Amino acid sequence: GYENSYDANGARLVMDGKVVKSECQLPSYQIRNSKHHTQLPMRSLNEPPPMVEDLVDESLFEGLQGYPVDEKLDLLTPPGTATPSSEWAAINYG
Amino acid sequence: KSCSKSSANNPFSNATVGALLDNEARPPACSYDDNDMASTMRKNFNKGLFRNLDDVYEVENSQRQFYTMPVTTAAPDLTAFGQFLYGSKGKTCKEDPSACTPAFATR
Amino acid sequence: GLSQLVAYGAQDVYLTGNPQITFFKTVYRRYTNFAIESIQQTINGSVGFGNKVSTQISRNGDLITDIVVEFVLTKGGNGGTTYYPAEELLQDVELEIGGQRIDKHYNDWFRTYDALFRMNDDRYNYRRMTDWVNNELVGAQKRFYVPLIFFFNTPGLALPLIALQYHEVKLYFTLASQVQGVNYNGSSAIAGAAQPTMSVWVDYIFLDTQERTRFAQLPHEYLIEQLQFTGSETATPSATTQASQNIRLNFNHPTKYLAWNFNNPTNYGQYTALANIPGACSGAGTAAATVTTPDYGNTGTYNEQLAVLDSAKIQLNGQDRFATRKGSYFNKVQPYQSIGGVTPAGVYLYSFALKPAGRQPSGTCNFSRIDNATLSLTYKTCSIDATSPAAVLGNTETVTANTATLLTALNIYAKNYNVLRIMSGMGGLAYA
Amino acid sequence: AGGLSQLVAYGAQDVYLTGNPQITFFKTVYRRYTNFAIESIQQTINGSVGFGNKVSTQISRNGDLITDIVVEFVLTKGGNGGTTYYPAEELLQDVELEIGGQRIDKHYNDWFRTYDALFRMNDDRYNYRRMTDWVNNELVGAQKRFYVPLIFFFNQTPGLALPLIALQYHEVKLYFTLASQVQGVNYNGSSAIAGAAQPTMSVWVDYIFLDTQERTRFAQLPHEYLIEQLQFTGSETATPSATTQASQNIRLNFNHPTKYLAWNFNNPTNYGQYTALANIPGACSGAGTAAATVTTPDYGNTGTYNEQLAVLDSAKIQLNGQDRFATRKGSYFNKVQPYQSIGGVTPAGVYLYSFALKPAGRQPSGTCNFSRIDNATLSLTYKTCSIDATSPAAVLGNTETVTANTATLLTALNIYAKNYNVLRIMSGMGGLAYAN
Amino acid sequence: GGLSQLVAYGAQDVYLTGNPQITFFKTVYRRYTNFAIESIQQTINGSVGFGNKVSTQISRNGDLITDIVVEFVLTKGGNGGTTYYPAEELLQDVELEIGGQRIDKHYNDWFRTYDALFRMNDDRYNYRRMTDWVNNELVGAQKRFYVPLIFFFNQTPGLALPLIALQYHEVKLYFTLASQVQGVNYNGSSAIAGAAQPTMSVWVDYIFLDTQERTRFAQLPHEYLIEQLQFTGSETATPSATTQASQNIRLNFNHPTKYLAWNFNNPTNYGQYTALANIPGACSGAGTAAATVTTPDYGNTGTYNEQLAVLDSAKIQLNGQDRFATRKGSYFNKVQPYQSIGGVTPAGVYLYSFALKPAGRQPSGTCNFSRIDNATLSLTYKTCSIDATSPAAVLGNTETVTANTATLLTALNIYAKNYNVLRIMSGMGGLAYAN
Repeated sequence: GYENSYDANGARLVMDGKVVKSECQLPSYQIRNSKHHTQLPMRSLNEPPPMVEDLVDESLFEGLQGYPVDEKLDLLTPPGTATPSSEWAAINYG
Repeated sequence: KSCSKSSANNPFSNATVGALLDNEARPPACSYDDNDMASTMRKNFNKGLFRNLDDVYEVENSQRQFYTMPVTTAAPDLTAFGQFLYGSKGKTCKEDPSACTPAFATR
Repeated sequence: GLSQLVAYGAQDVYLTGNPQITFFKTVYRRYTNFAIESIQQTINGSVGFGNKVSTQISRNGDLITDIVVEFVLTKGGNGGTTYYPAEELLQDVELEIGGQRIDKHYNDWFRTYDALFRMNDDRYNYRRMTDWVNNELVGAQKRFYVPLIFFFNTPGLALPLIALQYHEVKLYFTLASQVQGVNYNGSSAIAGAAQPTMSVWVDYIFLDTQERTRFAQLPHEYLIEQLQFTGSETATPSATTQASQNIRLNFNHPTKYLAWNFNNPTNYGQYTALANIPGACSGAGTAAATVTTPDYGNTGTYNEQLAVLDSAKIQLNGQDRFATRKGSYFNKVQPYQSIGGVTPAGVYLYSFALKPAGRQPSGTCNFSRIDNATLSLTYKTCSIDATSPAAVLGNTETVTANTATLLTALNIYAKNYNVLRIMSGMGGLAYA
Repeated sequence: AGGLSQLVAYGAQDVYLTGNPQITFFKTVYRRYTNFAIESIQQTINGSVGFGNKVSTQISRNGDLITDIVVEFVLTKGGNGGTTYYPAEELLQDVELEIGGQRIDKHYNDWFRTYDALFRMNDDRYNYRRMTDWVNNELVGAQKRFYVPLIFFFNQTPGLALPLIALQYHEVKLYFTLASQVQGVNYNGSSAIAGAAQPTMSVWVDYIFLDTQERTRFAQLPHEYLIEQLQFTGSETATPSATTQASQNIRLNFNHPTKYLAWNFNNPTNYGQYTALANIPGACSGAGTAAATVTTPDYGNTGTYNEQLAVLDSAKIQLNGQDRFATRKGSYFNKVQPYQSIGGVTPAGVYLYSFALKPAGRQPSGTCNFSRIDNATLSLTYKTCSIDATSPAAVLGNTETVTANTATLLTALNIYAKNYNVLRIMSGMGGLAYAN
Repeated sequence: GGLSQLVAYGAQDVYLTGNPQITFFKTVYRRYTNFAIESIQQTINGSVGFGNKVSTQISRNGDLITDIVVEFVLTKGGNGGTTYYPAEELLQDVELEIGGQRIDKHYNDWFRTYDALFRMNDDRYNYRRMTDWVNNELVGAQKRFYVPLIFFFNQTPGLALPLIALQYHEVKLYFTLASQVQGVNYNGSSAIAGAAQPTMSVWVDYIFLDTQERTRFAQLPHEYLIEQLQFTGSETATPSATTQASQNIRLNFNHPTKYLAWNFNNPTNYGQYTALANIPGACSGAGTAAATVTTPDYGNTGTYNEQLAVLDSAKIQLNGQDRFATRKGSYFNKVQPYQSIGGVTPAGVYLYSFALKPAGRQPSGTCNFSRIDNATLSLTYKTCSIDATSPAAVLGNTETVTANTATLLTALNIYAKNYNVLRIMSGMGGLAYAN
């Protein structure tokens, strides 16, 4: 009967044997003010796109996995500038 | 349109026996993409479920074994399935003489 | 499989977070509304041994792909006396558009090409269409099918006859004066041998209205392949030394690869020395063995001991383009890396391309910017007595058979790119 | 380290067991209870005690409430060990409970045997046997006092103690019938045993003495006691036959919410014989040897668990002509039903079908109300009696659907039903609320 | 089907299911205070051996304690049939003291009486497996035996002793090992040369509570009803072969008593509550030429054969008036256990309960002997005229007689199990009522 605890969404969390009373006990609270890079649950939005197939490009390439080089290629954290607090993945349970 | 609302007693709007004495001719659940009922579906899904703060991806609580069946209404909705398989391209070559093209019928 | 789905961690985010594809649901990109028809072409000129004939490809369809030349040959001797005789028969084929030569294949090229690029069952089936492979006997008659290997012969490519309203596309085929096991046996003619029957078939593509109109009216630039070929004298190998040679290569254009072989002009497909070991000569392995004549049905072999190249390097504009490597590098490793098939002894490949077996360019050497391209060869010492299997099989890396000195012809090929420009019903190559 | 290292390992899966922990196991609070005392007092038996006689007793109001009642009998063996089978159980042919002239219940010797077969177990069953039979190989002439407990609702739990205190104007009487014959005591099969002694009988009632406040409330308040009753219908069994599978449809003239049905097939000649006789150890007098007779039981070993000697192939119960449950084999009723619902072991030839989750207890847990079932029927199929009882190879190596040729002797069927009624007590009088 | 029963609904169903209050198909389990249990060896002081007294203090390792198991290693000094619950015999007595205050004290005979009366079925068998050799073992066999203690805190978690609340009072168990154990170091009166001394170990099962409970138990006062065993040993009027001996035994008992229990025995032979006889199992070599009715078949010492029991009849009288009508010894042996326990009691062991359910922890009626100036147990013995060596006489006799060998059962042990109050507070504790 824990009607006064941290509801994640619909679930009450448990971290060190006891039910999470408030958000101040969670680890995410230490980085709750930084715009995080990725949020660990990763809910996909609207279905993923299908796998387009063709018999022209696969037959012409004869394998050779021609990879496109004009992509975005999301960079990493430069070794000199520490690791930005944003790089810590938020594990927003609720 | 008339998107059903997953409630606390029927968190997935699956309409098992949940249509008794309340919306017997129940409308469809929700498309799960349009009208974002996914967050409220997961919020209804817990209602007193205790996660261990180690399962950060929300998968150890057997959420893969919970979903919405393709039919959430009282009928199997054979008219949509029938209009999905056939019925399209109205006015055939046999009836009105303008839709025929020198070849045979469609297949 | 639920127990695997739960095993999800940070390491998986790179593979499945914010997924881009799904393996469980596919869509197709390409559609047709196209038809394929096999149509016989008319052959001009007389068909026979040593004759030259030609055909104009009829404008029956809009695009063309495969071309298969059918030949009826008969056996002038027993099983084992022929070696790819339909391949040998078709001495060469020229491809001409608007009167411009586009390309040319040679019987030896078909053999070299096959040696490097066909494989497994594909290769066996090819052999089935060009030779007798079920121990057929003298007098047997067979219809052979020789597919051509021009730039338009993968399903995704075709030659736009429809876009060439004012230019004809022709094939000129030379038939060999002699074919082993059909009308000749070594140097001897076979009395009563039949003349061949020939038929040329072209597979045509019939396009829908929109696709057809575009080909017929729009300008095009088709990336095509061509074969360059230079024949030369081989520095003759000797029991007394390691022959060496520098062959100047008069090649041009972005080249996918270079290939070559050494051979005995007398015996089609003989790229190796003859020996008294099973399959390496007529009657090999027994008392009747002769190391002056091949077991024709087993002319090709993978036993590098009978090959003559010790090592080679290719020099470009006076620079060494790679470190000198052994003949076995070119024979086994190069095709391992670049093709994935198995190349017979005596045939060598050096690729400039990641995957020369495709159509899509994947690295080329542009010889139109090379003033001095030279192939530098080192031959094996011809000191092994071919009639003594122990000598043949128990020897070293730098030596070969005394009979290896018979492989006096050198064939160097280069496969390159060019551009076939087609517009306003006419076309031709941008570079020559 | 140690036990504390287990306590360390606490997570989400523990919340369901120990979060907001409710109760403990290490602090028992005993409840304060009303003060009382229990006394065993002998009642006067009217009528002559003897074999075949009927006697009765009125329970005097010595205490306030009553529970346990034990009837003592003193018998002497009419033969050696192996000749008797629960003889004090056989002797108490029946007992009838009447309050203010209204019959409340009635038990029969066979019922006591059936009840025991289904509901007593382990050492309880053994101790019971010790109180009703001779179980230490006693010899002819041996004298023993037997104690036969009664099993009326108030004789099983304090919770249903009969409020004699609130029955100031209604007498409570027990009528007893003593068997005309008891095997191995005054008769050996049909043969009388010369010199057999007549029984000595005594009825003991255990009385509860209440303190002042509890006593006063009982005397003045109305009471509603949920009680048990035993219904019983005796009938002929479609006689089993060597030639076929006999079948029978028995209308069950039962009423009230029934906890369970129970039944057995028997040979009335020999008390407690629910199975066929055979020349296998314990299955007949002298079984296993040349002198064996498959016409007489080894009385001391009358009961058995060998279903091969039972006669029920299968059975079902219908309500108003409709199947209640799918037809099941006799072994289902004999072994599974009591496994599931009681937890003991039932002897072959005795069958149980419960309508209740826990038929062995007091709290109702599902009942079949036959007062609202116009026509209930018990449908039975018997095994074919083709097995030569004198030949162990045939007796022991046979099939599911057959039994002993001696199984045709099991011609009597006893069907019992135990139901729940309401005993109402007020202003010194009382009785049962539902007559039908 | 089942539906046909549901529809058979009428007036008689209202008193069972109308306006229903409960179900059976939705069990919600009670949540409970989290805990863990560890069996921890105590250090036992004093040389371990036959006839020696040893003891141990229970450390305050966990918060609460319950079960205590005394391990012993004994060896067989003879073949199968020579021992009878020897680990039980070995533990002659056990005394429970808290803070120097005796709480209780049990005797080997009590363990035997208790078992004989209150354990049953497979529990009793499994118990025997932990205290004796039951698989026809031979001389030289060695086994570890486990003798559970039966003090009130050793029977239920509910009475676990809150050692955490006893900072200034130690809890000690004193154990006396018998000078002789049958079939181990002695055979009847004869010592067994070369017999080994026992190995002993005492294990206490500790309960480790979670944080909130440890705190409450440590700081709050506690009160428990506890059980105690009162015991008075005495001579049995010697049973006689010529008459029916009788005896009035003043019972020096106190406190609200749950029940009385007693037995008669031959003090020479542990667990012998019945007479010896030449019938199978009733004596050494019984049933054959070599049989003797001077020595028991030790492995089969106990029996359910009433003919070998000595007591004819008994009653309890309080302050001069009978408490209940005189009943036969067989009533106290078979019926009381039927009514109050549900097990089977061996011949020679008797019970009279004052409680509805004496086998349980919850008081259910008691006899307060602290308010009965003079309670007396009145016993009448059978005539011991039966020739024990002749089965015809042993087995074919009457209710009022027994074996001539029943006169050997001269020791009488009368027990009373009662309720007292244990109070623990501020690190100390003891009982409300002294003895």
